[PDB]
Amino acid sequence: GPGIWLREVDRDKLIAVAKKLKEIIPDRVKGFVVGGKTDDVVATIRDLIALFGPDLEIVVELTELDKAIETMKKAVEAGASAILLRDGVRGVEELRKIAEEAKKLGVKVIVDVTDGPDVLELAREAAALADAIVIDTGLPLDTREAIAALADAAGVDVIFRVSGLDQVDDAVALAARTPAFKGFLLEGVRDVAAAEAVRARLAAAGLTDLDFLLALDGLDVDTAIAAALALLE
Repeated sequence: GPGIWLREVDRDKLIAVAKKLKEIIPDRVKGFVVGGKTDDVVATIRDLIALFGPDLEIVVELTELDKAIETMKKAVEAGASAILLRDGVRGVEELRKIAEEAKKLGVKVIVDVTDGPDVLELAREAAALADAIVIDTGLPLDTREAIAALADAAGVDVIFRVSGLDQVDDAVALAARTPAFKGFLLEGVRDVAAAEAVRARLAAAGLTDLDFLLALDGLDVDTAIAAALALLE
């Protein structure tokens, strides 16, 4: 079956969810995407590594390009294994240095590709630097096809960020055209009913077994667990 990644920026909420997942479905938990203050993220990373095994992957979100390397070094020292660079479309020339320092640490590089004047240049740079690219499905279709074709040719894993059910249909169709496609980042799930609709669409597309990420932004602890279990059944 598929494995679950969880994205949550609140430490108290993430740990409460993580403790429950460890008790119920520890072997299905693949990793966590964490963010926030360096002091909070580093404490979360240690807590998550204490809960789960040394095999737990932890992605630290970097939202400030000029502070990314310092936050990355401290997070990796806590046990993080990957970075997710957001806001790269503003200053594309800054990603090489960040990606170079990530590589020197043996850290995976994930680049979030969102809209902007330099979105194609960001996509090109991400293709030359990143292990994986997260493509916002809300992007215009021709732009998304461009980014996916660029990443595929570079051998970069492609992750589709989806929020609407129509975004799911878009990403599913494009996923079948993208060999580099690796999985979905599920945003907007607010109850088990929405989690069921996604699970059914993924089943109809034959994409169930791929690991996915569930963003917990729109969920409380009990609904996050119920939505996670609903997607994983």
